[PDB]
Amino acid sequence: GISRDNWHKRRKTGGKRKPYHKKRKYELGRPAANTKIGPRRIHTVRVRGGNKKYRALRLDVGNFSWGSECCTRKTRIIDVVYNASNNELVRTKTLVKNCIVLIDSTPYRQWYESHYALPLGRKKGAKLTPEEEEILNKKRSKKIQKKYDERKKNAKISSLLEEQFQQGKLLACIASRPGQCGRADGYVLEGKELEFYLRKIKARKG
Amino acid sequence: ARGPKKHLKRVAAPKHWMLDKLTGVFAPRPSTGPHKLRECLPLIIFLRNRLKYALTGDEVKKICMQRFIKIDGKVRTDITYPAGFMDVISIDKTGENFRLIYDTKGRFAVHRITPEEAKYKLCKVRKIFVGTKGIPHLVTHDARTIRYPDPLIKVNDTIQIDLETGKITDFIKFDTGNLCMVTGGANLGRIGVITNRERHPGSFDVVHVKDANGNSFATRLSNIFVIGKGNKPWISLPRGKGIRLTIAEERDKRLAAKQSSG
Amino acid sequence: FPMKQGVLTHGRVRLLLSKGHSCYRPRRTGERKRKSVRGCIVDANLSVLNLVIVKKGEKDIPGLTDTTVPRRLGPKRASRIRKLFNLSKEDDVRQYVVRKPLNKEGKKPRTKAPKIQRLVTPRVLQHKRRRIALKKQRTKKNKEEAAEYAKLLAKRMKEAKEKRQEQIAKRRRLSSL
Amino acid sequence: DIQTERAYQKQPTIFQNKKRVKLPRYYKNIGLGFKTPKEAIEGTYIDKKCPFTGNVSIRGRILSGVVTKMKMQRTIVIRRDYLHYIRKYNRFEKRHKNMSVHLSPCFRDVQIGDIVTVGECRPLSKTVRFNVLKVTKAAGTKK
RNA sequence: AAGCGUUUACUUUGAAAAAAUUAGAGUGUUCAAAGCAGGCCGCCUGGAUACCGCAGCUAGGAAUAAUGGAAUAGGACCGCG
RNA sequence: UACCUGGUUGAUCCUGCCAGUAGCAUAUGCUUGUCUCAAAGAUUAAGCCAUGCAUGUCUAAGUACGCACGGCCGGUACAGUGAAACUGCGAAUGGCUCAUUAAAUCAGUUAUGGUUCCUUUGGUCGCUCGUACUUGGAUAACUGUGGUAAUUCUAGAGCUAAUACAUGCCGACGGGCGCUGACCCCCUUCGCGGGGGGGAUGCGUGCAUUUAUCAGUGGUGACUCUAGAUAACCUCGGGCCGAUCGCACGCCCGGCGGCGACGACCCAUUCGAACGUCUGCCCUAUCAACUUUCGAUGGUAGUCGCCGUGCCUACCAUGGUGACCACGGGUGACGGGGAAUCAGGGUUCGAUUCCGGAGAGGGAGCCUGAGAAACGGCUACCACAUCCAAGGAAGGCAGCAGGCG
RNA sequence: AUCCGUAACUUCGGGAUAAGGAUUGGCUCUAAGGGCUGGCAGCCGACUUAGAACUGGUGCGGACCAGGGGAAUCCGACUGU
Ligand SMILES: [Mg+2]
Ligand SMILES: [Mg+2]
Ligand SMILES: [Mg+2]
Ligand SMILES: [Mg+2]
Ligand SMILES: [Mg+2]
Ligand SMILES: [Mg+2]
Ligand SMILES: [Mg+2]
Ligand SMILES: [Mg+2]
Ligand SMILES: [Mg+2]
Ligand SMILES: [Mg+2]
Ligand SMILES: [Mg+2]
Ligand SMILES: [Mg+2]
Ligand SMILES: [Mg+2]
Ligand SMILES: [Mg+2]
Ligand SMILES: [Mg+2]
Ligand SMILES: [Mg+2]
Ligand SMILES: [Mg+2]
Ligand SMILES: [Mg+2]
Ligand SMILES: [Mg+2]
Ligand SMILES: [Mg+2]
Ligand SMILES: [Mg+2]
Repeated sequence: GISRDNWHKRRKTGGKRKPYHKKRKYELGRPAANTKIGPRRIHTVRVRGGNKKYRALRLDVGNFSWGSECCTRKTRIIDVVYNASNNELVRTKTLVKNCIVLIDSTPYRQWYESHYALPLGRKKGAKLTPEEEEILNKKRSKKIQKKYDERKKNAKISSLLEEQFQQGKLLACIASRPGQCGRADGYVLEGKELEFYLRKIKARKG
Repeated sequence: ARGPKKHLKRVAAPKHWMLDKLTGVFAPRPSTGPHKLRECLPLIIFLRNRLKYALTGDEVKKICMQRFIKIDGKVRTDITYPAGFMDVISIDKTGENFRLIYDTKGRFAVHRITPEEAKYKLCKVRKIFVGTKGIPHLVTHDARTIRYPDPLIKVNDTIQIDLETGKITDFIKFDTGNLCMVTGGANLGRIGVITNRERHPGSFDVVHVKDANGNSFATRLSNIFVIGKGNKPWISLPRGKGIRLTIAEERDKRLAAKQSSG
Repeated sequence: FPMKQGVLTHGRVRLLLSKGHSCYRPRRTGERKRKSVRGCIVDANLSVLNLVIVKKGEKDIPGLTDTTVPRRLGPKRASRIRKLFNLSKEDDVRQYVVRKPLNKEGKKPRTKAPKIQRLVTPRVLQHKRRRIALKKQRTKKNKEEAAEYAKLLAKRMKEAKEKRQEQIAKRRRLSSL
Repeated sequence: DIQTERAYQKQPTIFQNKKRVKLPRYYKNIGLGFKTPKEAIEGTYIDKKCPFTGNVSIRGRILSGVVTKMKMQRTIVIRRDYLHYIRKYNRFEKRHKNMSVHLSPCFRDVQIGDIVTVGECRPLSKTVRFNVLKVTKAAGTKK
C-alpha cells in the first residue's frame, strides 16, 4: 500500500537509494480519516500490536476546556473558521488538530450563571419567561450571599470573550488528534491567542 | 526474520553452559522468564549435563513431569525454564537444595546448601516504580515486583526475600566496603570488597572492587551484585571463593595436589 | 455451481468469500478465496431448485407429509429442556431429560442419556464461593499490608524528623561557635 | 518579533491566560554539566526544537565540530575533522563528515569557523539528529 | 569523600567486546587428525588462557606535533559606592 | 627455512621478462589392498519439474445423545475409551539459495527520555455506590435429497453443545470524600455588620483513554517522568471489574471451605522486532559537477504511522553534497567472524553448516494473526504448464530424494 | 495557448514550433501581484497568474483563426531580381 519508509527516496547528497527489500508491514501508511461535522460515525481499525484506533468520519461534539476557570464541557461544534495547515480544510469543513471552531456558548453561560450569579451575554431588554435562570440567580441565604459576593470580586471577563458570549459562539482550538483517538477535544481561546486568531480571521475576511 | 526465534544452535549457545559440539545441531533454547538468554542456565542442562541424573531430554521431561524439581518455591514443569543467578532448586526425594551461584570461572557451580539457607535468597533490585495510587514498587533482577518496600531501599540495593511468603526480610545498601559478586563479563565470578565508586553522566558508572588477596579490578555496575556487609556474606560460598588466581598458580595447585595424592 | 443470496443477477458471478459467507468453508484461519456462484433470480439456467413447504394445503402428499421423521437429537441445555417441558426455575431437569434407547443384534439393549450442560451443581457453587473467597483474601492482604506500610512509614518519618532535628541542632551549634 | 507563522506560536507547557488580579517562560537544565545561557531565560523567543526550551532531550553522544554554513534557518551545517588510520600504509588521512545540526536561537553571536559543541538527540528532520549545546568562539576575532 | 579546573593527536591500564576458527593448558581417541573428556579404591576433578584490526568509554603521563590566552587592555586579582 | 636456477652474447656485466620451484582449490586421466573423519547441482540455468514426503496437535482439568467399543450399582444428567467435528495454539520456527543490494546490507559502540511486544514469571484482578442456585439462539460432527466431466467444490431440510458469538446481575455495601446546601444553634454590636459550628435533599465519587488547569511521594546527568488535586469525555465498528473446568471431600446451626488448570484491563520481566548516533567497503574521471516546486535541503501547522522524522500534505526560505572523489557506471560483489599463501609487511578468497539481511518464476496488493506484505496463505497481470462435455477447474521443489536441460 | 521534452549535424549563431507527449468547457472558491491620507489604521481603483472542489453522454483553441512530419541525394550559400 502507501508506505512510510526512508529507503524509497533520495540521500542527503542527492543520489538515489536502490531497493534492497520490498514494502513491509511496519512501513505502512493508511488513507486519511478527514472527519466532517455531522452525526457521529466512528470506525475501529486494528493497528500494530493488536491495538485499536478510532477513525472519526463525522463528529459534532467535543469536550472543550475554558482554561481561566478550569471548567470543561461537552459542546457541539457547528463551524470551522480557521486552519493553519490548509485553507481547503476551512472550505471543506474538516476537523484536524489545531483547528479553530465555533461552538455554542450555552454550557459556559449556564456555568457562569450558576457560579457567579451574574448576567452573561443577555442583550438588554430580554427576560426569561420560564423563570428558571431567575430562580438560580435569586433566592440566596444570608451567609452564602457573602460567598457569592466574594465570588463577584473575581468575576471579571474579557471584552472580546464577552462579545463572543453575546454573539453566542466561542472560538475553540482543537488539541486532540481526531482521526487517531476519535475525540475532538480542545480549549477555548483567550487573550493574545484570541486576538491573534481574530486578527487572522479579519485578515482572511477583508 | 518475520518474527521471534524459537530454536538455538549448539554453536550459538553461550560458552558458560559448556555444551559439547558433536552430539547435536541445536541447543536447548530457554523459555522466556525472569532471566535473560545468556545469563541463565536451563533446567535440562542443570539436570542432564551437570548433575548427570538423566541421560536424555526425554528423561529430563520425565523427571520434571513426576513433579520432583522445585525451583524457588514452585514446581516448574518445563525443561527449558530459565534458571539464573541466586535461584534455589529443590529436589525432595534426594533431599538436595541447590543454589545457582557462579563458580570462580564463568560457569555456574553445583553448590549444595542447607534447607535453612534454601528458605531465603538474595535479589538485586533494578528500579523503583510508583504505581497507580502512590504505591512504591521494587523491580528485581528476577522480575519480582514487591510492593510497599522500605523507602531506604534504593536503585542499586539488594533484598533478602522469603520463598514461602514473597516478602522482604533484610536489605544491603550499595555502599563502599561491602562485598561484591560480579555477575557478568570478563570478571564473572569474582568476590571482593568495594573500594571505589566512579560516577559518570551519560556514560555508565564504574566500581573498583578490591579482592581479599589484594587483586583490585574495575567493573561496570550493571554486572555487580553485593552479597553482604563488610567482609561477612549472608550466603554460603563455593570452593575457590571468587578469587581467580593466576594460571601458573592453578597449574601449581593442580600438580602439587596430584603428586601429593599419587 | 451453487446459488448465492443477495447478488441480484441471473448469470454467473465470481466473488471473494471469507469466513461467515455462504458457499465457502475457510481452511486456514481468515482465508479468502474466489468462488463462482449463480444469480438468485430463478430462470431456466438451473439444474436444481430447493423448495420449502411453509403452509400445508388441503391434500396430503404421500412423499413428504405422510412419512413422519422424528428428531435426531434431543435438548441438551437445561434451559432448553425447561423451555420444551414448560418447567420452572426450581424444579428438576435430571428426571425430565430425554434419553435415547439403543438396540441392535449382538449387543444388549441400552439407554444412553446426554450430559446436561449449564446445570447448577455444587461444584459450580463451590467455585462461585471460591472466587469471592479469593476476593476476601485479596482485600485482607491489601488491608494488612497497607497497615504494615503505614506503621513502617510512620517509623521512617519519625527517624527522619529526628535526623532533621539533629541537623538543625548542629547548625545551632555552629552558629553559637 | 515572534509569531510570524499562520498558527499561534506558543510554548505547550506553560499556561498564559490566567486571571490577572510578563509571560512565565519555561526552561530546564540540560545535563552533563552544560550551563544554560542567559538569553534562553531572558528573551521572548520560542523554539520547540531548542534543547533548553523545547520538547527534546539530549541522550548518548556529545560531539564537537566547526561551523561552516549558516544559510539554513534555525539550523546550521557543521564540519568534523578526523584522521583515519590505514593499517597497510602506517599513515593518516583527512576525512570530513558534514552533518546538519539544529542551531537554537539562544546562541546569537555565532560566526563561521566557531568550534561548536553538539549533542545526540531524537531525529528532528531527515538529516538533523543533533542540538547545539555550547558555542566556543573562534581564536581571536574579539571585535 | 563529592564537584570544577584550554582542547586534542600520542602512549599505558581497565571495562565492553557472541560462539565456531588461530596460538595454547590439561587428557594415552592403542598413536595421530580429532573430541572435551576422564582417573581411583562413591570420590576427585577439568571443560582455562592469549588475540579479536578500525571507531567509541574510562583513569595515570605531558617528552613530540597542532591549539589559544593580555597588544584600539571589552586583562586578570584583593576590595568599595 | 628471511632460499633460487635455465634462456638475449664470440664471450662478460646489468636492466628486463619468459620458463621452471613449492602450497590452497576446481575439473580430468591412470591406479587403488586396510581403517577413522569427511566436501558434495555454488561457478553456466534465482532455469523447468513428473512422483512420494516434509505442520500439525488432548490433558484428571473447553465441548461426547456416532453402541465405533464397553461396566452393571441405575433411573438423582454425564461409569470408562474413543472416530469425526466445533474451539484454542502453532503454521511468521526450522530448511534452501545468494538473485537484488556499494554508507545500503553488515561489523564494533550507543539509546528508544521517540515505540510495539503472543508466551513465561512477578505484580494487580469485593477499591466503582447502581433470573444470579446461572440468561439468548444459531452452527459443525450425526440423518436425509442432490448438482458438476472434475477439485481438500459444496447447497437445501432436520437436529444438538461451548472457555466460539452475545446479554447481564446478586454481593462487597454501611457508610465515607468533594460540591449543592434547604435550615438550625452560639457570641458580639442600637442596628446593618462580623466570627465559629452542625445540617435534610440532590449531583459526582475504581483502574484504562482523551483534554484542560494547580502544586511539587519516589527518581534520572537531564521530562512535558511516575504519582497527587479539580473539571468533564467514555467511540454502540463499545477498554477491564470470571454467567469456565477437574480432583480429593470437610466444618457450622441452608452457609462457609483446599490443590490447581483456563479466560484478561493495566505495570514490569524475557524473547525480540524496527527506526536512529559515530567509524569502517572493490574498480572506474574515456563519470566533474549532482539533487531541486513529480521533496531536492530546512522551518511552521497538520494527516498517517506503534512511535521520532518531508513519510506525506499546505505555505514559506533556497537550500543540501562534492577534487578529503559527490553523482553516475561496472562487479564473474550478500556483509562479518573466518580460509590459503605466508619472515617482517602484504595479496587473494569468503555462495558454503555460526550471526544478521533478501527471496520463494517476475513485480504489485491484502485477510487472519502479538509477530507476514507470508507464497508447503490468498487476490490480479506477464512467462511456463494440466484436465475438460468448451460452460469451467487447478500450479509454484533457490525444502528432502529424484528427472530434463 | 500552457506544462514537459527536443536528435544527427554545424560556420556553435542554429536546426527548433525539430521529432514525441499531457491539458483546454461551465460554475463556485482560495492565494499572489497596488495607489491616497493620517511594520499600524482608514478610503479606493485594476487586469492578470497559480492552485483546489463540483459538474456536463470524454465534451471543451467545440464556429472562426490556425506549421503535416522525419531520413537522404543533386544544384544554388544566403536576403533579393
Ligand atoms: Mg527463516
Ligand atoms: Mg605496513
Ligand atoms: Mg570470539
Ligand atoms: Mg642484443
Ligand atoms: Mg649462443
Ligand atoms: Mg612463473
Ligand atoms: Mg581388519
Ligand atoms: Mg573391513
Ligand atoms: Mg542450479
Ligand atoms: Mg553466483
Ligand atoms: Mg551485478
Ligand atoms: Mg551478485
Ligand atoms: Mg558469506
Ligand atoms: Mg520473505
Ligand atoms: Mg526455480
Ligand atoms: Mg509472497
Ligand atoms: Mg515448496
Ligand atoms: Mg516457508
Ligand atoms: Mg530537420
Ligand atoms: Mg555525393
Ligand atoms: Mg538562391
